[PDB]
Amino acid sequence: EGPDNDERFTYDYYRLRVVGLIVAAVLCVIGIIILLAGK
Amino acid sequence: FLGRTGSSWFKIFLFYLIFYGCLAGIFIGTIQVLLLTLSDFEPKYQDRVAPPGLSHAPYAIKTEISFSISNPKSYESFVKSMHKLMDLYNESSQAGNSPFEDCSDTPADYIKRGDLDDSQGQKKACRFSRMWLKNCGYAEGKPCVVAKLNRIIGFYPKPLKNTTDLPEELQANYNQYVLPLRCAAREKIGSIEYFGLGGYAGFPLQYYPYYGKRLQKKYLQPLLAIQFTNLTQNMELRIECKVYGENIDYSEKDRFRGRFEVKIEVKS
Amino acid sequence: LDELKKEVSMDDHKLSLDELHNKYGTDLTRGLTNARAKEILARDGPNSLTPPPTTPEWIKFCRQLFGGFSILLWIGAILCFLAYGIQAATEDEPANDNLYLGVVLSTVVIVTGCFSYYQEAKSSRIMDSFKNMVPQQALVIRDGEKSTINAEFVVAGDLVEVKGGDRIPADLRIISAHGCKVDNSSLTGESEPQTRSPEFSSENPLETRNIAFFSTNCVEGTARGVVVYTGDRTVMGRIATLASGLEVGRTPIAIEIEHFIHIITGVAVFLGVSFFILSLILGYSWLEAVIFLIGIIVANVPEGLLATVTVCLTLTAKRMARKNCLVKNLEAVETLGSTSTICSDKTGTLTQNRMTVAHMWFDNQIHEADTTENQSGAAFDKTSATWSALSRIAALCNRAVFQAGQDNVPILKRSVAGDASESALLKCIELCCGSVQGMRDRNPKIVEIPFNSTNKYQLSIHENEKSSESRYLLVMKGAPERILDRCSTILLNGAEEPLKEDMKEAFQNAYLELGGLGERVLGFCHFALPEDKYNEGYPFDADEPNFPTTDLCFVGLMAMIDPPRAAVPDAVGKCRSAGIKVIMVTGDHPITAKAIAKGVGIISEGNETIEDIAARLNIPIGQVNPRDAKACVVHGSDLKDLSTEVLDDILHYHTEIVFARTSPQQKLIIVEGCQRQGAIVAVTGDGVNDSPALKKADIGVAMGISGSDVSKQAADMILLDDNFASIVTGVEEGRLIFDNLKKSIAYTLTSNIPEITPFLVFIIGNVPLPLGTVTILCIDLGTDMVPAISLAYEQAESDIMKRQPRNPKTDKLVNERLISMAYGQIGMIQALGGFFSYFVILAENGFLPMDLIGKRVRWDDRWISDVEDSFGQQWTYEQRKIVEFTCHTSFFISIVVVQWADLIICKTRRNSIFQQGMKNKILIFGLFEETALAAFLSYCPGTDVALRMYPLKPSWWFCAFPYSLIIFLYDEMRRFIIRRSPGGWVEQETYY
Ligand SMILES: *[C@@H]1O[C@H](CO)[C@@H](O[C@@H]2O[C@H](CO)[C@@H](O)[C@H](O)[C@H]2NC(C)=O)[C@H](O)[C@H]1NC(C)=O
Ligand SMILES: CC(C)CCC[C@@H](C)[C@H]1CC[C@H]2[C@@H]3CC=C4C[C@@H](O)CC[C@]4(C)[C@H]3CC[C@]12C
Ligand SMILES: *[C@@H]1O[C@H](CO)[C@@H](O)[C@H](O)[C@H]1NC(C)=O
Ligand SMILES: [K+]
Ligand SMILES: [K+]
Ligand SMILES: [K+]
Ligand SMILES: [Mg+2]
Repeated sequence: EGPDNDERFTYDYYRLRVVGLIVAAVLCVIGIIILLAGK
Repeated sequence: FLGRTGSSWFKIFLFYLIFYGCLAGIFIGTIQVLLLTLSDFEPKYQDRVAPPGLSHAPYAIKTEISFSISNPKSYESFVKSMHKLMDLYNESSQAGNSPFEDCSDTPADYIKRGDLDDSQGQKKACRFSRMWLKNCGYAEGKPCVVAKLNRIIGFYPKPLKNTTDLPEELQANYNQYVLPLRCAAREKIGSIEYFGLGGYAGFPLQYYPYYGKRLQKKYLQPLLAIQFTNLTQNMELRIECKVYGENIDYSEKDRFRGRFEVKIEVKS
Repeated sequence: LDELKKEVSMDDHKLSLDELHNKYGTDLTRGLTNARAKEILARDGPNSLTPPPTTPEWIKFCRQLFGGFSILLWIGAILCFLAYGIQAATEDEPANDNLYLGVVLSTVVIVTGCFSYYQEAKSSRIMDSFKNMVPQQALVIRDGEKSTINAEFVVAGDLVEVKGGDRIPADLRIISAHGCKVDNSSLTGESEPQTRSPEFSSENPLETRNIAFFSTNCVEGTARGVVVYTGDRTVMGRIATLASGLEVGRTPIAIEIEHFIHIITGVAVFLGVSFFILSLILGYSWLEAVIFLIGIIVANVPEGLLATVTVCLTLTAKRMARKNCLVKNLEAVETLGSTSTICSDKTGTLTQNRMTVAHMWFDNQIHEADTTENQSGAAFDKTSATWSALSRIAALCNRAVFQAGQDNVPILKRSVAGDASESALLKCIELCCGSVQGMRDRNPKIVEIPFNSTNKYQLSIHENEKSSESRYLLVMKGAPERILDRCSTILLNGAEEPLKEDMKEAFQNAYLELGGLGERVLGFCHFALPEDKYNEGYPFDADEPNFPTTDLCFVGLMAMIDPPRAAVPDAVGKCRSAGIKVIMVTGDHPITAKAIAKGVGIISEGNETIEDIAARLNIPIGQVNPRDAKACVVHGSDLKDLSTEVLDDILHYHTEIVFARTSPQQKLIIVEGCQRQGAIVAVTGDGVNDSPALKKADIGVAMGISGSDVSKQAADMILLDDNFASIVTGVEEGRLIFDNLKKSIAYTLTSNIPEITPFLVFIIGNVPLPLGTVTILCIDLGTDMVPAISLAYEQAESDIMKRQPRNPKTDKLVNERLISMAYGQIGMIQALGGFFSYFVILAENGFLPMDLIGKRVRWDDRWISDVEDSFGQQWTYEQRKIVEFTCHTSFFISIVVVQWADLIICKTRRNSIFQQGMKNKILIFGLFEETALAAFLSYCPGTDVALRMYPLKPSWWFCAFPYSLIIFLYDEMRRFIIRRSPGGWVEQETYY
């Protein structure tokens, strides 16, 4: 917007962290699954 | 030789020459495409400069400016940087209707020169006289520090509204058009005196938004001179200058995020 | 020091009984005086063995703390505290950087110390096992009276008494004996009881009957003797000292480790000081000049590599534990793969160590029995009525019996009370005719004449199990020729017939052939006594010939031997196909040694000794060109008078070598001889007479079930199931781990470049620091760990058992070809991918690449809280630093992303991934966990403080992707060239 362009200097680092941690966890689980296919 | 024969030494050179040549050519290619995705007028991200920093002229050894009044070369270090900044706000530097403009001698509202486009020439910036900085060689005794708000493209600094209570409760509250700066230390052993545009202790909103170096060269940002004619002597005084606003915030880590950290000591 | 002990012993068995007493101031009848014995005790010292001085574990741990990488990491750790000290004095720095980094680095050294300490293990209790062979007490005659004393109180000169069941307390001169037999397997590896008597019977004291040795035991009878040697001075006490004293030495794998440590340490100190001066010339304060150096150290040293090696070794040892192959020393996991020569004991190693029936001669025909443990062969005969007649004599004319409670275990494995030949016959009949006890119940024995020294035969009279007869049957066995002189008829295919010169000659032929096979041959015959001349109550006199022992019916011959283990012949061939030379080294007699050599394939068909040529051509052995003989059989008595140079010529000039009747020191000498030629040697054995050889071997392998305690103490590896096929597996595993270590090392080293280059450009370019010191440790200690380990699970790219053993002088674990690829090619591509992401982060935040050159001065200036970017904006100190640390984070993640491809390319040295596939599940696990770790390190809240890791935007992750892919393609194209032309260019330059 014009004088109300506050969103330009903002970033949702909170969501990014939530998503990043979700991904890291799921990649960790997936890895266990493939490894445990025989121990 | 060490490893191989001459014939082998050559072949290993012909390889790494072509190899590293290709790699350099590829690296450069990826740099090209990166640049191709970027604007010339505005950076892709601005969230890391977001809350504006407040910086001053006196080059602090460690957020400190200690010196002796009864000594000449005791403050000549801080006068070097003080001069460096103010030397830019000369009237001879601001000549003709291009690219400067005479703006309200009193704090006014924002000025939009269109978009971040080259569809116009150099966006015309507001003039600023160093003569608006009353009282301030500089203060040989009791320094005359000069404040400054860090430039951010498209940033509209918004002052606080007088809805509720305020630190400098309602005094000279130019609510609509001034970004205030109140310095503090309890520990009240000083004498705060502020100088600026229109005589106000703030930044005139008519100097915003900044259109960037590419669209606004020679642009001048507003200054706020602060003088501490303290009646005390020979002690470290931790003075913090704070700016207030809707778009202004602070951090425990970044001690320059919209504020000062000055340790004055007139050890004379 | 031990050169004296490598020699054959000298003795006094030639002296008379009386003469021997003069030498030791002793009485043959009364024994020593209580006072004289105590005097000699203080004189000579105790009858005991003293363990050699060991190196304390303290010094062993700390010796690892100073090996190249640890030295450089120490210099870094101290240089951290140096810069910290210089700070704490000058400008009060409230930070924790140099202090904490110095603590972290010192911990890295200590923990890395534990890993190398675990790898360099030496579990040795040789002398302890020997000490277990000295009895607690001994029986001596002192002042004309026998008393039990502490065996340590035994001295040279006293009169000692031994009987069946006790250990020989010391080396004795036999002066009196009654039916005494002894088990000399300690000195020979052969357990067949040896008679002991006062009479001297051989010039060689290790063969004479009038000497009994410490480390052996009396098996039966009784004997008295004069002590000639005590403690360390006994024959086997010296073997003990020799074995326990032998210097261990460095393994092939250990030597390889130290070698690349020198290389990497070399480049580290080179670039280290090369850029330390390069910085001072550029006008960098010593305050900074050291900070850069610390970074250089951390970049160059692969912090997690030595521990990777250890884990890869451990994991390989775990797989072998699961095939009944125990590894006592982690490094011995690889030595077997580098082995070019095997020196093998015969008895209990190549062989089962059990007299077993091998052939039978009946019906004018040679039949072969199955000698294998698990009986993997086939039948020979069941139909012939002759067989049942021979079978009956083998069961009936036999006094051997199975021990109680064995019905659970297989026939051939069960313990038997009796001599070896009777046990063999027992197990033979029990196997192919069912319960022998049944046959001995159906035919009650009424009278017998046990095998006599003079008779040379054993006879028995039984009540025929037949109801229509119920009469008296006579059976006998003995020396084949003696049995022949007592026969008139031969049971041919059922019916008897006169013994004509024809069948008599066929007997001699059969007899000579079986004997030629190194087999012990016995004759078997029976006689159905006439009914009218022998009533149902007729008494037979065993003392005086009350019955005919002539004109009997010859039934057949039976031959026997201690046979090879089932898997041994095939394992020997497999070792030989892998280009490993196999030598036999045995305490056993030459005829037996040679026969098993041919049986297992040590001596291949057609190959001759000089003696074979001479007999075939009917010419003198001196007339034979010895170069015409590729095979040789060396008796220990001849070995004794040969110099080592002459032993070296034997080793060089023969492909098929048999060392027979060797002493324990002689086995050591043969091993050393092989090593002297530059060969990596394995020893396989099971006896205490293998202990010195096992110790000296680059790798000693002991048998687990049949092995003596001493042998298993001296070994690096134990075959817990006695499965000789495990050697073949071991060499295969050893070769595979050697290749996979290269892959894992290249992988680990490759990521050093993207950690070095940022520090260099930081100096030469004056740009903001692209990657931090902490960030490097997050790679080498964090992300790269599981991937690097996973390479240990790689399958072979080709048939590794088809290639020759590596040349330990030329074929190195880390060579110039590895460095060229890891440092010069792939690591260089990784460095760029790192830098790219760095320029991306900065440029998207407003600092375009062009304006970055020569900005570090203002960038690092803590007092400039207004640096101008390319777009004209102003940044505080902490603001720009957040972007900088975000650059460290994405550079870090870029390494991870480019290591994805590197992990896949390091999978194979030659083959394509499209050929080898992706069947390594640990590797895939590594990829997922590596990426999980990196994401966690970036996105987990608080990690921005502890590690300076900042959250990355999604687009950031993909910066290095095009570089990751170029790596995959590049290496795939390169290896395509290797395969397409075995010539050499790409091969001799980059083939690890
Ligand atoms: C900007 O203004 C300052 C004001 O102090 C100028 O400083 C002058 O320097 C000259 C020569 O050194 C002196 O003779 C004068 O006394 C100074 N003041 C004035 C008001 O003229 C400085 O030169 C100016 N800089 C530029 C680039 O124009
Ligand atoms: C950051 C940049 C400027 C550094 C570049 C370093 C280059 C020149 C280095 C890195 C790895 C190096 C190579 C590594 C391996 C070999 C094989 C050896 O048998 C001869 C030297 C040779 C061929 C080296 C020559 C120089 C080399 C190519
Ligand atoms: C500042 O200077 C003015 C003259 O320009 C003078 O009148 C005044 O006293 C000064 N102020 C202080 C606080 O010293
Ligand atoms: K490293
Ligand atoms: K050994
Ligand atoms: K590394
Ligand atoms: Mg043996």
